[PDB]
Order: sequence, then structure tokens, then C-alpha cells
Amino acid sequence: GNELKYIEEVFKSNYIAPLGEFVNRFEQSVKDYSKSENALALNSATAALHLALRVAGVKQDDIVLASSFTFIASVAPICYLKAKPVFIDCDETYNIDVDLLKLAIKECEKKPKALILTHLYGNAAKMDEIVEICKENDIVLIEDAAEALGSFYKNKALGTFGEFGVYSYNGNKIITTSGGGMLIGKNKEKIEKARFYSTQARENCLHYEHLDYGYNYRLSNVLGAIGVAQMEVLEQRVLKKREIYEWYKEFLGEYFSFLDELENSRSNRWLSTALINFDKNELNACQKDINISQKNITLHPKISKLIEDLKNKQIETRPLWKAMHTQEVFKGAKAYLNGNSELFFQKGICLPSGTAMSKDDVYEISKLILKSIK
Amino acid sequence: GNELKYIEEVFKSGEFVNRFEQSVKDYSKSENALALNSATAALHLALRVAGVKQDDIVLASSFTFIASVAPICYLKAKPVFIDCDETYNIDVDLLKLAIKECEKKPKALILTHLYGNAAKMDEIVEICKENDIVLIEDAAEALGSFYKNKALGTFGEFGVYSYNGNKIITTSGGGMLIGKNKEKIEKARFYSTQARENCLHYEHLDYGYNYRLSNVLGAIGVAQMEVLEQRVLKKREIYEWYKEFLGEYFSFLDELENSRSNRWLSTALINFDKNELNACQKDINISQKNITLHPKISKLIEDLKNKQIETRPLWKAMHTQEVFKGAKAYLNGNSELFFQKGICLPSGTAMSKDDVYEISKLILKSIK
Repeated sequence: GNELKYIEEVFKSNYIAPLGEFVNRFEQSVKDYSKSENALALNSATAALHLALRVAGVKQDDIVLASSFTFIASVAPICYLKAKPVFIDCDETYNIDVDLLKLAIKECEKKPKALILTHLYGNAAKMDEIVEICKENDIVLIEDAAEALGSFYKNKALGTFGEFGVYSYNGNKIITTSGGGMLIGKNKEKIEKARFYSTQARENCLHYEHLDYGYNYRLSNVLGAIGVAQMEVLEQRVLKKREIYEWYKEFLGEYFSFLDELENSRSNRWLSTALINFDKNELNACQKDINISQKNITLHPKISKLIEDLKNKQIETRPLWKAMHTQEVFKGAKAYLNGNSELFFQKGICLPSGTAMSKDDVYEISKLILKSIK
Repeated sequence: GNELKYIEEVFKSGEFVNRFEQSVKDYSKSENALALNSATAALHLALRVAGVKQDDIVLASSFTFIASVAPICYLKAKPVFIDCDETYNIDVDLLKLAIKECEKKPKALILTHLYGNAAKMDEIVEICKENDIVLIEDAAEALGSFYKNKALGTFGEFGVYSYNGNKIITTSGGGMLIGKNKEKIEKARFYSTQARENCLHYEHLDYGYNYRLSNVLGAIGVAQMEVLEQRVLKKREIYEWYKEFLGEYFSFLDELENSRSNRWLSTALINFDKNELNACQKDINISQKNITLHPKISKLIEDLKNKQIETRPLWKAMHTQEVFKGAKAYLNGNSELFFQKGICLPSGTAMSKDDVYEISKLILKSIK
């Protein structure tokens, strides 16, 4: 990667070059790749979502639809604005279920202002249906594509379907090497309003004049440099991720279920995932609405053992996301369940997916996993 | 400058984020440090861990940068701005008056140490203690500044440091939250990473943010801390050179006795005398206010710009900003006076005595 090279350039030419050179190049690279006409490099994907919600007009007490089977970072922005989240279970793609979504919009006494749709693990959600549903209901679509950069739906890049899209670049570890998020959107004015907010809402004056208040969300040039370096190898990395996914499927497909991506869609498989002792006939066990209360979810015996054994072999595997509708933080919020995300947590396993891995690495891991489940 | 060296190490493989926090603790003597994305984020978390809730009152410096007070808005708390004294910081009497007149007890005070200058800490610390007001020091521009040999930022329950100026887009980024209570600081740390419970899976009792600094920027922060003292000393030299060459027509207000301003940015006042201080005492319901720069200041800025030399007006007080329309502010007329007669001068540490002299020459020619 050109990370070091680019960072050296930042330091060396800082004294003479145009402002935010690499931030500008980072945004352009994302536009070229996604085909979005607007891009804003920010501190994180959470910050991108926060600005999207705000420029979309979300206010305290407004209703915002969201995926239950996701990472809290995708929905916390709803709390920042003191809006109310309504969670929806997922389907066979790991994303928001069409049926449950329609049911929720219908039974909502107050019409939701927007929907934050997560493309979990890089998988595309059923976009044609969801896009239409949001259009027919005057709901702003905000795509949480934090882990879906490189994923496509019918030759269209995830993130370009809604009014706003958000990409992330450095995984979910508590501390990472780099950081940053990119907010993209259809409306130039709205994206530029967000740009305005990302730098403390300064009016164009000789001194500091403020008609509104903003934030400190603008990405730095050093991280923008890393972003350009990462975008340069994105495609190659996505192909490698899918190679890794296909190898796992090849070595474990007998005992684990690897749910297919939508036809005419290309999941970036940013993280390989699989389900043990699973059958599609287990999906949609129920269809009920609830008021959230905390609940633990018991891991399938083979999964907890799998995680433990591979751990003693120095291989890191993890359970899938724990649905928001089971989290204490969202106690009292409305949620629609079909039982799918809890089943996925129960039988799911998240596998090592670093692109530096060779087929042998993926093979040794697969052998250890097979040895553990039998 | 170890930036590249450290960054290179980062790539060859949060080591540096931890080191960055340690370096701040070693420098400031604080027992707790938390590396974040920005100073604004640091202030945000300080206010939250402090217990500030919607509609609570938070006292704050009027003569400051909005980044310092936006956090109050984030929590939907109500700001009460206070004018400054001769240090550029919150005036002691206006602070007491504001406290005496508050409908209810303010939860906290965000005290800015403007341009690195120390505020009257013995008095303010006492005032906050006696009134049970959480003191949060906005030392964004004051890292390296001291009050009676004690580092600014370590007097309040919470302190905040920034590292890369306010250019709309900077090379690096970062902020540091320090504090006296380990538990409060660790709660902030908990919040800075999406409020994750320490479990294999993701469990949440509360919601948090993505405010944690990256390892790359942490490495840069370490490099910056290692040369901070050398920088401060140079900033102070530069300040003295300006006073030496411009002292005749510009006033360079002294730092508090026994204190040490890091003079991160050299500022001066034209045609000014201590006698015009505290000229307009009153409190208002904030309304946007346009303040015309002193003729010579606006001209000075224009002339230097023609010479490719950047200078800027001083901060425009919050009590004159439209965004805070309606909010209360206790004034004495100082921050507005400083705005009309003030100038922020080039303060790069790479500047030699000759460079400052030449810049001073152009200035003297501008004001003739």
C-alpha cells in the first residue's frame, strides 16, 4: 500500500500545497468508485450518519427506522438527536426484512422520518423493494454501508440507493490503526450543508461568525492519505475477500450454511460468516412487535466450543452481532421480530477474513473448525 | 520530529494511543488521560460524565472559539456566557454575579484559557468549589501553560488539550481529556468506543460514540508531546520579539504573576490603555451583534495579506453570535473591545528573530 508514501507527502508538502489535498483526493476516489456525485470525508461513519440525520431534518422525538441486527454505532446517532428508534428484524440476507418493514410503517401511529438501513457484513438488502417502500411512504433512506463499500446491487454500488450513504474503512476493533468515514448523497446542497456542519458551522467571514452550531468531524489530511491508499486496492481486496469466502464454503460447506447473496448483487464479503446446524425452514419462526427489554442469547454449544478451541489455537473467531432489540440501552423502544437475528447469533460464527491470508491459512482454520464440531 | 518514524512503526505493527496519553500525564502530572478525535469531543464527554442533562445550565467563557461550547448544545443544556478580564479570560466578578443571579444552580463551567493565557485559577477554583460547580478547563490552546508552576488543565475536575490549530482541514487531529477522578475518566473512555461491555459479543447498557483516537494520529501526538516544551519556549521568544519591535504602538498584556502562558499565538492590541477596561457593565439576552474592527486593524490585516502574510482578528465573543440568540451573558465590555483593537500575529516556531522583525516592520509601516 501507498500509505507511508502518501503520509510522507502530506508532511513534506504541507507548507506549500493546497489545503486538504488528500482529503479532496479521498472523496474523489470514492465518487469515482461509487458513482455518487457528492462525498464528504469525516472522522467516522457514525459521524457521517449523525450529519445525514440532521441535514435530513430529524429532530427530537421524530421516529427513525433502523436495523436490529447491526452494530450500535449505526444507530447511536438517533440517540444523539433524541429521536426514537424502531427496530426491525432481518431476512436471509442478514438485512431488514421487507415484510416486517411494511408492517412497522403501517402500525406506526407516527410516520417515521427516515430509515437507517444496514448492509450487514457487506451483504446487500432487497433494495428494489426497500427503496420503493421508502419512496411511497416519504421516508428518507440512509444506507449504513460502513462494511459494504465494494458491494453492489444490480451493478449499482450500495450506498448510492438512498438519499445518503455511509462508508467506513477500518473495522470494528476498539482501537484501530486508521479511522474515518465517508458520507455520500444525492443532494449537493444537503451534502454541502453537512460539510458546513463538520467544521463548526462557520459563516464565510474574515472572523468567526456563527448562525448555527456544528461539530469537529472533518477528516484530517493524514487519514485522508490512508483513505486514498485504501481505495486504490479496494477492488483487489474485495475479490480476495470473496476468494476467502469461497474457500471457507469449500472446506466447511458440508456442516455450515453459507447464505447466498442476492442474485444480481455482489457482496464484498468483508467478513466471512456461516451458520452451523441450520436449515432455511428455521427462518421466520415468529412475527411479533414488542417493547424492548434486555435478553441474553445462548450460543449453540458447537459455536461456543468452536470459539474456545480456535482460541487455544490462536485463531480469532467471534459471534455475530447481538440484535439491538435485546439490548438494555434500547429498553422500551419498539421492535418487530421474526426470530431471525437471534437465531443467527445462536448458530452463527464470524471467521478471520484478512486479505493477507493465503488459501492455506483458510484451510488450516477450516480443519481446526471441523475437528471442533465433531 | 519522530512522526514518520512512529507512523512507520505503526504500519510495521493502540500502542501509540497509550503512549500519547502517558506523555500527557508525564507532562501535566494528571493521573488520568484519554486520547480522542478532538477537543470538542473531549469537552462533550466531560460534560456528560459530569452529569449535564437537557436544560441544565452550563457556564462558559464568551471570549472563545465555538468549538468549546458546542458540546453544551449537543446535550441541549443552556449556556450562560461570561465576559473577560485583562487575561482574556472569564472575569471573576462577572462569574460570581452570574452565579448569584441564576434561577437554578449551574451544573458546570467550561473555562477557556484563551491564546494560552492562564485565568485567575485560585479565585475561580474556589468559586466553583464553594458553589458545587464542576470545573472543566478548555485548555485546547493552553497545553504547556502553567499557573503557579501547575499545568493548566489540571485545576478542574476535567481538562482538555488540542493539538493542531483550527485550519479548516489539518494534517493531523486529536484531543486529550484529562481528569482527577479515574472512574469518571474511564467512563468517558467507555463512552468514546460505543459503550461496549467487556464481553466477547456486543452488549450495551448505554449508547456511546466513536471518539477514540487512531493509532496513527496517536503516534503523531507522541511526537508532538516530545517537542512541546521546546515549542513553547520558542513561542515565548517570538512573543517577546514582537513586544520588542512593536511594544511602542501595541499593548501586549502581561501573563498573570507566577504563571506561564505558552503564548501559542501572539496577540496584541492597538491604541489601547488599561483605562478602557470594564467600560460597559451589563447583562443581556443575546442578539447577533456586528462589531467594526478598529480602522488600523482591518487595514493591517489587508496590507499584510497583500504581502502574503496571514494575520486574523481575535475571537468574536459568543454573546454576539446569532446561534446563541436569547441566551444570557454577563458583560463588562472587554471581549468586544479586544475584538475591535486586537490582532493575531504569525507565530510559527520556524520563524527566526529576523522574520519577526521584518513582519514587524511591515506592521509599523501599515499603521505608519
